[PDB]
Amino acid sequence: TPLTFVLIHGSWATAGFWDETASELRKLGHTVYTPEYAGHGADKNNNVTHEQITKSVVDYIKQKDLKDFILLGHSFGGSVIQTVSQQVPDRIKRIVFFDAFAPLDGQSVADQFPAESLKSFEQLRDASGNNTITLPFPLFRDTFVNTASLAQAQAFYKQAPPEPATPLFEKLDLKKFYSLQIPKSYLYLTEDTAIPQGPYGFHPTQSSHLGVFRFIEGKGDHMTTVRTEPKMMAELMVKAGRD
Amino acid sequence: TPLTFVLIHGSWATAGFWDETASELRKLGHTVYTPEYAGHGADKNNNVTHEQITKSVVDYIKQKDLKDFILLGHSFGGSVIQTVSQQVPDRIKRIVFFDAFAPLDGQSVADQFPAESLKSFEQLRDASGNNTITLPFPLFRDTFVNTASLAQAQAFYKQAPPEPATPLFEKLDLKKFYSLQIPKSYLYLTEDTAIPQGPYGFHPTQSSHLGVFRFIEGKGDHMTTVRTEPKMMAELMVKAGRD
Amino acid sequence: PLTFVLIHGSWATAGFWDETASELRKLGHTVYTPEYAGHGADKNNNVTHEQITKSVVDYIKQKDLKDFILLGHSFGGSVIQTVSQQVPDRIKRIVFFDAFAPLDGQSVADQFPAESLKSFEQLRDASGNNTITLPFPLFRDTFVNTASLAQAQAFYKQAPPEPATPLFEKLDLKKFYSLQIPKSYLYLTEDTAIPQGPYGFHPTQSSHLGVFRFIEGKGDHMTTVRTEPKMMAELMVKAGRD
Repeated sequence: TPLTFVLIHGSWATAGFWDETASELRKLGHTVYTPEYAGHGADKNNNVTHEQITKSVVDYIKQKDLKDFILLGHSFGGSVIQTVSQQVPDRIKRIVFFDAFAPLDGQSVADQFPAESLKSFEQLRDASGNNTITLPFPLFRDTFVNTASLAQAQAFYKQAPPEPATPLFEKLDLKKFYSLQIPKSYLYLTEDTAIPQGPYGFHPTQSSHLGVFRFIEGKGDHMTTVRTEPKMMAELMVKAGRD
Repeated sequence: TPLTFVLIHGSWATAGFWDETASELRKLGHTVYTPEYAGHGADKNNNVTHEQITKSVVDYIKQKDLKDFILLGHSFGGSVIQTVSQQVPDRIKRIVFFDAFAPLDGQSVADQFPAESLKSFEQLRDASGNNTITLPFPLFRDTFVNTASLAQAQAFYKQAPPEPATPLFEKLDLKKFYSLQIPKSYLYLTEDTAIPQGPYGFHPTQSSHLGVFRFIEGKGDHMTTVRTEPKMMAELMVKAGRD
Repeated sequence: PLTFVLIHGSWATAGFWDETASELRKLGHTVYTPEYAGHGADKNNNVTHEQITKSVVDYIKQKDLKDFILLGHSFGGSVIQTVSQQVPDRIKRIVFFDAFAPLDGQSVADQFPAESLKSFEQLRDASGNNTITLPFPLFRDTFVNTASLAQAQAFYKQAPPEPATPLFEKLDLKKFYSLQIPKSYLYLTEDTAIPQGPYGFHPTQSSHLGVFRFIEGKGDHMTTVRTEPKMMAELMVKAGRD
């Protein structure tokens, strides 16, 4: 039966992250929205806050008056789907975390990282002199697009803009999110190393934050597979999103 | 080489759990027994004990004089293959744990769960007023049959009867099992979340209780895959059961 | 086109790579599979880690190899560590394939669960000639768990007893841990030669590398390089390529 998806990209990404996978979901007959949000894409605001990002997504949903949809977030987008779901819970059928962070109440996204990764991100933020984090291409190539060829890694890095740092480090009040009875799914790709696998990995550590959820597993990494295997990704998003 | 399997279902299930997969094993030339056990199937006994279940399976094995067989258990059935193997060790070629619990000596099946799940099962047992646990459908749909469609999930839920609770909470004496020299295997499906993945999960946590064993991995979940992909499951059970 | 130097582990010879090396060459890559001290033809049950390391360095220098991918399996992960710190100018990338990566001042045996360490010390001592012969049941269910019995019996005959000293020697790896050469870890998800859990190849051994490229495949410790060499060659290119 037809589904409506609202897809929320994460850091070092734009709404164009979803171009190939959103096309394949539409070919299955689903309706797909891929909003851009504050401080990202064409909105230049290196001092953007988590609440400004959240407001930009809630305003997009309200302006289209969307109801009964699957809210899906990737990476830092997991924190966005949590804060958006607190504001429009009546509109959401299911919340899907796709290789996404799920901070606990009183935590930031940065709080999810191992000590060495936290240090690296603070250093990148401070090096910029403009409150942004530019991923080094060697780190990107070997931990974000590990399964890509070099030519693919270089093409995808062109679409990985510097990230405004404030929303990664803000502590979030997620008491409302953790009270919601909306069903949750976690869609995990087994080569995703954007956060190192082990005690801090996306799965089972981040996914376990959701409590009861529907686990769907696939093959891929953080940023290659939505471009290279969009049919398979569309099918996994349906398996995670469907009733 | 042809194999003889004795397949032991787990909780919220009957011998009918094995219908499709047993049929595919028989097409490969294997002999397959799927006994029912005390307080399950048509045998109504809300107060059944682990000893009564174990004796019903031992009596089935003795009455058919079964020997040189692969004793395979799913879920709670792992505890039953342990206690059965204590009484008929000379009859068993290999013991296969398929997404199954393997309590240590002095532990129950319920002891293997995270604290939150254990409390939830105690609450369901108490709410029944008749010593049974009925899985709620949202929990079942999202954590027992997470890879199924909703229509499949509903069909499988209709085949998941309430479970007599005593055997899940009894402490088991398993000293004999842990002294046995019989070869073991663990067959794991990587989307099985009937116990949450993480520190309490089926693999590597439950499987590690076996000590030295043969690990075999497949794709699937707790209760969909034996119905939807029975040929693939039969092949996995041969890979886990063969010499 | 890539150049690979493949380093086998314990209970193996350079012939471990025959099938996978052939498939890599059909993809257009150049592939070297050196033998090392105390393994293959070289009968030396008292060989040391330094002797093994020097035999591989000597091979690389004599052939004047450069700009190559240095890949090790199992105990061979310790060998690519010690080799790479001698010839870092020659190496493009270091690939650990279901391999040990001891930290500085550790041995390979230090990676093992306590009960495995005691067992290996006992097998070494029982030999009377400083070798370790794996018992066939342990081999059959934990090294070639995905093989048939007939395949396991054939592979066991190609698994010679291991000279024990290099497994137990502590390694000076300060230079290896200071290198900026990129690292990859190639992991097969049914590899149980060290049990999965806190002691497993991935994420425990792989975590020792710091930042690395993770590539995952399907297979076990010693079956898959024989039975699925085309797939293993593809994974080695995914792990080794720029």
